[PDB]
This record gives sequence, C-alpha cells and structure tokens, in this order.
Amino acid sequence: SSQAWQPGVAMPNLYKMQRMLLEKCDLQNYGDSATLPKGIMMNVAKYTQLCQYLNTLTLAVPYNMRVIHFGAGSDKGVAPGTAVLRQWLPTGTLLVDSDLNDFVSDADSTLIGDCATVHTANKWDLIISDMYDPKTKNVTKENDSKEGFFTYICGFIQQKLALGGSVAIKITEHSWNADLYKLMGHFAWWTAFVTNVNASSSEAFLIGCNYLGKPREQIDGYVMHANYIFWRNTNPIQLSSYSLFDMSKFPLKLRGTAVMSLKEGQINDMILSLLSKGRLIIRENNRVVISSDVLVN
Amino acid sequence: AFAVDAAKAYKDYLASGGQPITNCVKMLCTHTGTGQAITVTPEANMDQESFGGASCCLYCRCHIDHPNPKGFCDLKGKYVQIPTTCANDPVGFTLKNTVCTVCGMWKGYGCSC
Ligand SMILES: Nc1ncnc2c1ncn2[C@@H]1O[C@H](C[C@@H](N)CC[C@H](N)C(=O)O)[C@@H](O)[C@H]1O
Ligand SMILES: [Zn+2]
Ligand SMILES: [Zn+2]
Repeated sequence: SSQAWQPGVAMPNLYKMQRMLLEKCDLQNYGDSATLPKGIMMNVAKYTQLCQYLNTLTLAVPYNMRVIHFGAGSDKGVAPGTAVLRQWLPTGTLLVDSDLNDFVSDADSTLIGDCATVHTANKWDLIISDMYDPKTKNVTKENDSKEGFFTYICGFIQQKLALGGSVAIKITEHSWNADLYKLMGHFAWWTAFVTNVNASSSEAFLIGCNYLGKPREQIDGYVMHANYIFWRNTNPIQLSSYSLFDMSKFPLKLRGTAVMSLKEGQINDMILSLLSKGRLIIRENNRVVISSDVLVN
Repeated sequence: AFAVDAAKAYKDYLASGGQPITNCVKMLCTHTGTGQAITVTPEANMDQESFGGASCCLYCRCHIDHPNPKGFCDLKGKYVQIPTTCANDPVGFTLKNTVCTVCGMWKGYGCSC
C-alpha cells in the first residue's frame, strides 16, 4: 500500500472507462478509523488532504483569487474546512463561504441559508462544496440521482465558474447527481478523490480541473457513479494519516495566472489549450458582490 | 449605561470550575513558525498550536458584539498561536493575555522586550 503516504487516492482512469451497473457500496475497511494527530478534527484532516491533492493539479491561481465554499458550517458552529482553505490559499484570496445553518467563520464573508438563495454578481476561480444531507443514505430504496443543492451546484458551475476554474464537490454512495458527473466532462480533467483519513467512507470529492465551458467528453452520470462505486468496492483503501505530518509544502503556489475578459466568440483553440493547462482564467475583475435571498412572511 | 461583560462572565465561569469552550479549530502546521501571537497563516513554533482565529474569539463564539466601537474582530480571518500548555482553553487564553505591539509575541509567552 504505497498509497498510504499520499494524501488520498484518485479514481484510476481505467475505472472511468467502464460501463458498470450500480451496486450497493460495501467497503472492506468500513468502520476502521485512521488515528488522527492529537487534537486534530476529522474535517481539518480531510480538507488538508483534499488541498494536498489539489496541490498536484494544474489549478489556475491568479492574483486576487476568488474561492467560494458551500456547506462550510458544522454541527459545532465553526468552519474547520474554511480555516484549512484560508491556510492553503494565498494571502489576499477572497474567500466566501455559506451554509444552511449559522456558524462562525474565518471567511471574508459568510451567507447563511439554503444554497439556492445565494447569488453572486461575479464568477469564481475555485468552488468547494461539502454540502451533505444525511437523510439521503437510505438503504431500503433505490439509489437514484439526487436533486436538491446538487441542482443549484450544477447551475452555479455553468453560470458563475470562470473558464479555467476548478471545483471539488463532495459526494457519497447516496449523495450524488448524474448531471454533476456529466459536467465533469466540461473540464480539461476530472476525477473522484478519496482522502486517506476518510477511506472507510464512500465519500469522495468530484474534482473538475480547468473549466472549458463546453463538453469535451460525453459522460453518462449514472454509469459513471456506478463505475465509482465499483472502484471503491474492489479497491480497499488503507486508512492513513501520514500525509498530515508534513505541511512544509502545503500552501498553494501563487502562480499569478493571467485573467482575461473574453466573449465566447473569442475562445479559440489556443485559448482553450491555455485553459486546459491551468495558464489562463477568463472572467471579469470587477468588485465581488454577493447576496442571500430572504423570503418574507 | 448597561452593557453585558462577557469577558468577566467567562473568567468567573472558569474560576467556578467550568468546562472551557471547546471545538476551537486546531490547524496542522510545521511547528517551526515565528511563534507570533496572531498571524495571517499558522505560525506555531515547537511550543505552540495554531488555531483558526474566529473559533477562539469569545465574541464570535457566543454571538455577541465585539467590545469596541468598531465591532472589529482581530482574530477572525487570522490564526492565533496558543502555548501548548494552555491549548485546552484557547478562548480563555486569548481573552486573558495581550500581544506586544512591537514584536508581536504574547506578553509573558514569548515576548522578550
Ligand atoms: N441545501 C443546502 N444548502 C446549504 N447547505 C446545505 C444544504 N444541505 C446541506 N447543507 C449543509 O451541509 C453541511 C454538511 C456538513 N457535514 C459539512 C461539514 C463542514 N464542512 C465542516 O468543515 O465540518 C451542513 O452544515 C449543512 O448545513
Ligand atoms: Zn471575534
Ligand atoms: Zn515584545
């Protein structure tokens, strides 16, 4: 298990290319738990390993980077993942987080309420979502593609993610959406990443790297989720906290990636290739304005 | 004239043998940092833990106004270094101690001025 020294395990390409049928997820290491460093919360370690893995991708990192983090609140009233994101992102990065329930955050701004009520004027360089509804894990009904916040997320990605931007959306066996898998085909690259501290869970982060705004690959979401479940079912991942102990190279390298304003007619193949290599972001650079719809009654 | 004194309330609660506020967000770090009190990224040294600022500010945690005219919070969005000996009560530590405005270390916990 040389994967034990990595921050996690990504879905191997060959498993992406299968055409499996959806099965129940039965993890061999179910119930096992990695031994976390003294006093470290599970979610701090999880976000840390997610960020360590993202460090290995071709993320666009412009000056004045824009990152939005959905599902940032916890049952403790704080935002561990947001703290890890702020630690990881370059100083001066605009970080906005949100959650259905109130919480205390280190983000530049926090919106409370259902994801569907959140609107932003600008586009974003990085979208993180840990939104999860535990009522989805029902083993007595068919495991079908879920709507709810997933719907929103999809829309958001297509409307408010800058070309060349990236996303990490949390899913599980039962918390998933076919259209999100399909959207993964609109990035230069994609994967499903399982952190090593949470390998005993069906949880994964659907990572889309370098948004292209159009499908470069046609992905059937139902088949792709079945493929992910098959991978997890046949590849036990050894729980490991090793990667947590070396933070010397943790910070996201500031790359000063160029930011251009462009009309869709101008996105030629040279521009698309620059997008696919993490060397270009396409969006405006006006002020960042956000709001949460309030229903009155 | 009336104002709630949450600082004194928490101090008295501690003296009364009360459970210190929990779930302050401890960060993973090298522990070879500058050791300064409040920083833009975790700066804990060999003798410190670094916590997310907001999670160790009594006013943020209890949902009350910050004790100054601006309502400004000097911990939110930053990282606070706590001596490992006191990391069981980061809120109480930040509340009871002061940062040296010249070197940036905790007075009596790293400040050699
Ligand atoms: N429709 C929704 N809109 C916004 N947030 C949601 C929605 N559904 C579920 N959530 C949130 O998703 C979160 C799931 C949490 N386990 C996230 C943990 C948190 N990220 C942490 O760092 O500990 C909850 O706090 C919910 O408030
Ligand atoms: Zn505060
Ligand atoms: Zn001093």
